[PDB]
Amino acid sequence: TDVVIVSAARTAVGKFGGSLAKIPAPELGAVVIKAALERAGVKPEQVSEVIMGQVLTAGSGQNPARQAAIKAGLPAMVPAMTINKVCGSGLKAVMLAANAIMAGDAEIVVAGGQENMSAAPHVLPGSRDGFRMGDAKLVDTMIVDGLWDVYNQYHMGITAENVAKEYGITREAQDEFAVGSQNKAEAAQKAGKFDEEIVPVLIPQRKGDPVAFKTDEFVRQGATLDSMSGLKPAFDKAGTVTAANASGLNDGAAAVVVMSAAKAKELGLTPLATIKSYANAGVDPKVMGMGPVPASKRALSRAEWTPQDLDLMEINEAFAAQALAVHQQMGWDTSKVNVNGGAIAIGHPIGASGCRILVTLLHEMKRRDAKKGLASLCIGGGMGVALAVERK
Amino acid sequence: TDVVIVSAARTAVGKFGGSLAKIPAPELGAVVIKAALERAGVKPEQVSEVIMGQVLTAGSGQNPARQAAIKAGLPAMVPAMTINKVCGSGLKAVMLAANAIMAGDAEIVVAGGQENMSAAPHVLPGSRDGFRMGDAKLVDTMIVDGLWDVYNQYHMGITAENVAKEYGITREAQDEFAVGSQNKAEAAQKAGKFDEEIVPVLIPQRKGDPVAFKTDEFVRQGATLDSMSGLKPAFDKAGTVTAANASGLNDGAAAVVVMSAAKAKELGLTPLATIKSYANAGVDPKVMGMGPVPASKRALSRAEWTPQDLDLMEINEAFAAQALAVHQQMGWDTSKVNVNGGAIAIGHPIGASGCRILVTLLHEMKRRDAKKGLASLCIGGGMGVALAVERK
Amino acid sequence: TDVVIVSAARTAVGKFGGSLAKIPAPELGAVVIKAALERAGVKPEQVSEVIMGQVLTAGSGQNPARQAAIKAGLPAMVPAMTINKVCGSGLKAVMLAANAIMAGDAEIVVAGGQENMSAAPHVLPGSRDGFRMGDAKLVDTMIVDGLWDVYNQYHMGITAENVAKEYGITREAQDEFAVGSQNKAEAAQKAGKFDEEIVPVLIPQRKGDPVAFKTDEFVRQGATLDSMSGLKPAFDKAGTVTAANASGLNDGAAAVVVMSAAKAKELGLTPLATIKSYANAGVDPKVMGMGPVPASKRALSRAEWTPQDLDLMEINEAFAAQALAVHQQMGWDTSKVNVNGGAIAIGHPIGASGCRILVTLLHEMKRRDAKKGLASLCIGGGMGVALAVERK
Amino acid sequence: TDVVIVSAARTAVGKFGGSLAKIPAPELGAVVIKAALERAGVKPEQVSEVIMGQVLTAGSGQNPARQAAIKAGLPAMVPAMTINKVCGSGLKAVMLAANAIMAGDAEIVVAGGQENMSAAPHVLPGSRDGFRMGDAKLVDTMIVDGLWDVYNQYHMGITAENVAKEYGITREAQDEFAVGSQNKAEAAQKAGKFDEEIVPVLIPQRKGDPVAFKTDEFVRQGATLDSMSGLKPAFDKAGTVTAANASGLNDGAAAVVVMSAAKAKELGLTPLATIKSYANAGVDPKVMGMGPVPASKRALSRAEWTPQDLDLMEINEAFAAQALAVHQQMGWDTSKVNVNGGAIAIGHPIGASGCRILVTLLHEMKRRDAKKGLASLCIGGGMGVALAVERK
Repeated sequence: TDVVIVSAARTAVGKFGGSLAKIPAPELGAVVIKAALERAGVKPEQVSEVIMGQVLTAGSGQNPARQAAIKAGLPAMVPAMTINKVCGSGLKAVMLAANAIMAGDAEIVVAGGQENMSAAPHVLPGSRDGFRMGDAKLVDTMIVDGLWDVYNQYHMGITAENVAKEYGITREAQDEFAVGSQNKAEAAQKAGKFDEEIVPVLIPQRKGDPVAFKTDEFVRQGATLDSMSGLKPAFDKAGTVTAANASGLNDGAAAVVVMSAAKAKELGLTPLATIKSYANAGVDPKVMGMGPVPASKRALSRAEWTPQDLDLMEINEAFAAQALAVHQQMGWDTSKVNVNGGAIAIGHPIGASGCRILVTLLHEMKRRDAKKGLASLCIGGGMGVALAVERK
Repeated sequence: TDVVIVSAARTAVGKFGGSLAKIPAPELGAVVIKAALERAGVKPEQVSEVIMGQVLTAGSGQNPARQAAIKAGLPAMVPAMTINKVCGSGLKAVMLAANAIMAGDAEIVVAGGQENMSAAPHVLPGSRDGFRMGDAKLVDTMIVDGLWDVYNQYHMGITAENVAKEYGITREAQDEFAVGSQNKAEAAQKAGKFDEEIVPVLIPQRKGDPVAFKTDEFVRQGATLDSMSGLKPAFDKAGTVTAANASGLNDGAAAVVVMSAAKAKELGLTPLATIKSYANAGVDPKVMGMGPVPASKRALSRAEWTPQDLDLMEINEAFAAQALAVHQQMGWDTSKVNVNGGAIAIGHPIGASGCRILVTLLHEMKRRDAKKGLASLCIGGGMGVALAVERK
Repeated sequence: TDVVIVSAARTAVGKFGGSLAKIPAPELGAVVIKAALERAGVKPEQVSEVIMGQVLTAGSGQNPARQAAIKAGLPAMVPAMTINKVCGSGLKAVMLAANAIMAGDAEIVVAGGQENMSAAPHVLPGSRDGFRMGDAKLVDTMIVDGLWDVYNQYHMGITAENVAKEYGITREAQDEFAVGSQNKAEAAQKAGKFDEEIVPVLIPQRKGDPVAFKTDEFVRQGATLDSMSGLKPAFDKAGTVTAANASGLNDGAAAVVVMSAAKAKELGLTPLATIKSYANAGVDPKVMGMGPVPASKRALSRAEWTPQDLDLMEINEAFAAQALAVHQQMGWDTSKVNVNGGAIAIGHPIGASGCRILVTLLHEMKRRDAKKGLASLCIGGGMGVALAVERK
Repeated sequence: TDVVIVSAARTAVGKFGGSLAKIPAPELGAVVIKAALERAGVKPEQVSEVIMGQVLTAGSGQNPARQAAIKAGLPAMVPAMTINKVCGSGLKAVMLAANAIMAGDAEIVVAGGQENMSAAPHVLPGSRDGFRMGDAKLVDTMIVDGLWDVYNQYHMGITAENVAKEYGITREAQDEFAVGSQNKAEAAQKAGKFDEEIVPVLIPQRKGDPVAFKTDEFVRQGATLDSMSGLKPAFDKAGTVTAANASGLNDGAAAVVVMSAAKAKELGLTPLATIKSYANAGVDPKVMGMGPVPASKRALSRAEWTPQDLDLMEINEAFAAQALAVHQQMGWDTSKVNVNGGAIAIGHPIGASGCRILVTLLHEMKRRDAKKGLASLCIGGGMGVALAVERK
């Protein structure tokens, strides 16, 4: 069974504390689910299943993905499920949709991710037992559930330093990479390249009608090497990783509609692309930033493609240090990677990024008529995911 | 190709604040992952993927499934994913495993769930922005994320009252049903029926050795109707649901090892059962308790079986009110259902239950040489999942 | 013994979350203690005791008055004590200083108060027992310790509505009074009338050297009746008290140096004034705002003065509703009251306000050579304090 | 004019988390304020003022002394003020009362202290501004506000180790002192020596009438040297201070009624004693335990008494280490000091201890017909207070 992607939509990515800060992750998920379905020409009642990635769910309520589906106007008859494979979540959702379609378990699946990093709360562990004596800890759920390695008990930013050391990725190289990402996202924005893929979110106002938010507000305009080389290291005073060469903390959602090629044909729909292959992989948690290498190799092996066969790629930029090490290990043409900027510039709403880069990939493939594409992400805890698509 | 279950294991279920209260959920998952693989005779490095359900993840750290996999002895190369379909999680994990094998995405998958309801913490919504003037609320994550309907803003116990009203399930029938569950679990404990299934959890002590926890401590021996019929309703003063005719808040884990029948043959393993079919379904959130009906009907339809074909069933008993309405609607022989007792007696660790009842089902099927089996549960937010198994 | 006041100093009053918000209260106290002594020409070593009012002390550390004394450069041999009589605290400090000198217990006392309302934290009641299930409350210490009536369980602003209703103080009359207060404080600032009394506080900046904070930043310039009539009622939706006709929440400190007439004469110091009399009183908590009526009458009876003998008064403006009711009951000449503006315009750092208005009264008495003055304040929980001063 | 003490009452001292744990400090204060008035034969209406010490007031509500007075049945016309001189507070309250009376500001004053250490909550500093990113600390108010030196940032415990070093107070001398305090308290308990002074507190019961709490429950009966001499140092691993040779964390309240001798004669009342003198003193915070030395010397000089004139003394036992250093420097007869034991055994409710030891002193003086007595305590932050009393 061939699986196709018939539509793709994303929100603009919000700055930390920015335009999307007050909009719960399921509400952002609902925007994209509703829009993806309208773009596909698929009625909500024809949907078999919704699968949404969301990593930060403390106090979010029962099954965020169901909440998104119901807010999108899908009937109660359509079941949904929430998944968490850290940054891989939103791409893993598409893989699960594909597995389900191939197995005959589902016909039409909406798959993506949703995240509001702004709104994540603090948690009080042991609050049931009480605190008999001395000071106690209110823990940042964004950090502990999203950005902290369990096995080594340090920040993701330290894994990035481990990678920069292991693979010889200098500060200067990372900064040059980050300026490239800002510069590409700025040119893409100015050329109108995100216009089609972005679906507006209506932001309620104190007085008057709500206002659409529809622009990637985290992108820096006129970014230069100098504005970066002055910064100090964020995670280790002898380190290379700064706020400027790492992605941000952000808010957003993305979704695609997936179905069998036969279902699309039955419905008269023209696919955007066919799912060619996908894979996951695991690596040591200390170097999680390298997960895309074994995952992309496996996805490419399953597709029967070489890295040279690829026309375009979206490799998520959690840290310039790992993105460079990935490109070094893969050996592919870096001029075809993240051609409209990456997460350093656009932002990184963790559970949504996997699907956000796929949505960006698909829209650029059509614009330049590229045929073979790949999306891949690293994953905290030492994993990678990758997914290959082909256009006729 | 078809998908087989080669082994199955569960912890005993703990009471709220009871023997497992200090063992974090991924540690409980590690116990059953490790035991399932040992029982199957499968080496850690041969596993393709781990899928664990866990609903309450506030401050649990990055990707609880991965945490469980690593704690179990699985090498870094084995990727893992956490899912949340509320009570359906544990069984949906097995279904996702099956889709993956049938799609050729994975060969050997460990699937199940884990939950520690005792250790679920409070969180502080809005802590990020601050509380400029006025009091602030700590919210209980166990209630909000585990037991509270989003759409209707009430407890799961009110959905159970809605179902009792709609289907005419009386207080006396609920109590009689609850007593039956207790008395069956009692008989099973006395007869050693859980001895094979259960994997001990070693509980550290102030001093001395660790103590092995290996009995379902929630079970009430000597239960009688007179012990139940005087209780006051728990959720609505004019209602029918009590703490004696509903399950509890509980801790535990369960897992199975799933692979293709071809892979099992290559490895010389004899499966416990073949996965015959499975299905999800959505219903109104108000009557979420009824999810097993259209899920089990769809699973049966896919198996080409009638309800009368079944030899044994496990249907989760979140509330006697819903379990009884399910049996009323399915028409099946209730002397074949939950023969060793159900959740009312054993307990209900929410993310684990789905796989726990599967473990119990498989082990009893072997003892009775039952050929056709079905497990199903209801899901907060208005869903069901059902999975059918067949033994030669 | 005659007790004389030899010097007097205060900070500018900061806005809520404003220029002082990050300067803890004992550091604000240390500024005014140090400066009062310098203005008096009294060395730190000669001080017998420091008495500082501070109301909100949650997590402030041991004995905030001692912390002020030490940060001001006083030697460890100078003992100190903190007190709390809500808004009366900073004036009550002076009264206790006077009692001590009269009794022979002390020779030189620095008295006043200090308060940082911006920095008051939230508290977690019952944090040692834990919260077995459901929501728990983080309580605002500023509201509960500073602004909430214990006996009636409602805000101080409700006591102000009670007073407005009992004495027939209209919204329009409160708004006219508020305009008066803003306009007098504005005139006084433009005329340099606070120049002598205010001591600078140095505020650290992200760039460059500290900048002196030295102006009453809460004062609304150009206020008219129209700027008041647009606010809505702040505490009772059907009431008359708004943010604009009530004092604000503020930060600041004030202190005076007190000693016997003989001691001043021996030291060659010319006093600012002699303490004539003082008094406290108690009223029903429901109408605490009327506290200054029985306190002022008692202080006047002990002075052998009538209200018409006064040349100048400072009657703290907690709420226009109560300040008007007090003027109505005393029948004194309102043109002689708060001639440089009141707390509605300048702000109300609760534990410092009593000494703040005293410092303001003294400097204005000196400027126009008024001979008889009175300071009085109402106190949460149903009290008043008053203190009379006489200049040669 | 001279000032007399006409009555004295205390609660029994509660152990941490024991009998008084649920009774808020002002309810404890109310018990002793009411009883001290009934003992004195003074009508509540005739009281000029209430002064209560209370150190831990986070979330206690507006002006805990006023709350005590109101719960004691005193009318709204009687004003009240709360003070904080750490452990000095309850005796300093009596000193302020004496100052008031001598200055003619008051006629009749109820003075003492109240503390519930058990119920002291955790605070969340910075809660108003929020926690943009990162973990936040819940601070224990009992430690920070009660037990931690501000200047040196360490426990009162370390100040005791400083004292032991400076004055050569060994671990063996500390433990002997502690066993002596325990044994004397036990003897006094058995002999009925606290029966008159103690007022019962009614503890509400889950069913039935309340149960009186009337005994000093922290006192260890059958205490022996072997029970202390194997304990590990509590604060410094090369130190001498243990949990057995320091006081505990305790709950209770104490109050006396103070008036002029003239007022007492007019009312026909026989005083317990005359206040002979009092004094405060400041020392370096590092050795705050030595406070009673300069304070008791100054009080004795003001009385024109020598240490050898004293018939009985109560010197608060915060730590054996400082109590022994005080005895060494004063030169007095230790057989006349804490004759019924001290705080090591009875306990140390910080804000109430100062008046607690005074109440104890006065009752024992009457039984022995002692003529000259002194009460003194050390104060965190480097202070001492002392008060001398004489009987005809």
